[PDB]
Amino acid sequence: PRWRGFNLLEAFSIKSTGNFKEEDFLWMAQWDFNFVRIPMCHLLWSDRGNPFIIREDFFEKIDRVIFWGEKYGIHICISLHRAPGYSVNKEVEEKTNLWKDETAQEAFIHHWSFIARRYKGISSTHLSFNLINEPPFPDPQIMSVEDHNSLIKRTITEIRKIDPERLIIIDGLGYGNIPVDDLTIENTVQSCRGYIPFSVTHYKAEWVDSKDFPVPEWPNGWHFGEYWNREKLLEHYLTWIKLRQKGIEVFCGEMGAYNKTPHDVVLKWLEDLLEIFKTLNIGFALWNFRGPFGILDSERKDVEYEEWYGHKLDRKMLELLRKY
Repeated sequence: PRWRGFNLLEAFSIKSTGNFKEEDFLWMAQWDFNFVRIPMCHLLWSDRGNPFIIREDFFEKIDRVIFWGEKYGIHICISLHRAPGYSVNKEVEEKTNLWKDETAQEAFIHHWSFIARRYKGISSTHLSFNLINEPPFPDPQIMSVEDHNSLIKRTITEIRKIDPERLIIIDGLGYGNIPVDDLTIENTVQSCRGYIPFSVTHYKAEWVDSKDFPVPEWPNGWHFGEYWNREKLLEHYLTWIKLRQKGIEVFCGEMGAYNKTPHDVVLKWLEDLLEIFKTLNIGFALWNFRGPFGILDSERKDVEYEEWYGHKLDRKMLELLRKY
């Protein structure tokens, strides 16, 4: 069934606790969602200076997430948001380049082999692996298309020597926006993104160079020099679902808008995005459940929040997600 849900960030940062909240799973299940992605920072169990370190005790926390996934009917997709030699997160600068460095790739495979072995008994109904979050545009001085595909193929091969049936999720290139043409591997799904356009979704975002973005507006939002509307969004995701002609399913592993964009603009944009995803049968995950991109505790100035067990619920946003 089409995946619909959220990312949970309790293992996202080097400062994260690793302690996920069971009530998140309870609530999203009661709202009829069925998917969570877990973007993980490998430094929570490893070392900046030695990428082969694994502190296995950390994964007792992920074991709990898998239990709650099974208890509440929520598929768990575990992802490396930071891995040896790569992350889009600037909180730590990687000293090596995963896409070129043999040692970082060995460590990458070492981590994924450890994780594959730990969860070999867990069905892909309940658990998938997203090997690496948001590879860059394939500039071959950093990462060629062939660099990426050969590494992903090698890593999948090693994972499936351990667990032959494990479902793998593969992010598009260009930070999850470009389909990967020559990765037609059995039992995989490719993952796109729903942040187009940045003037709406990343207005005043501190971790992006956003100082010159125009006032958010939708339609006619702005994204790296180009103006977007729902027909342009439709065209974009039509190129994605072309992967289905090669036997490859697609879904949108992250989407949403930050909390400095006027709510009326966010809801107009999100309505169009979700209508396109329903049209094309594309699953989705909002970047936050609780948090600035989320339906809860998003700290928007212009929302009449609903009380939700000590939290603040954006009911309009939730009901949009629930209807698509």
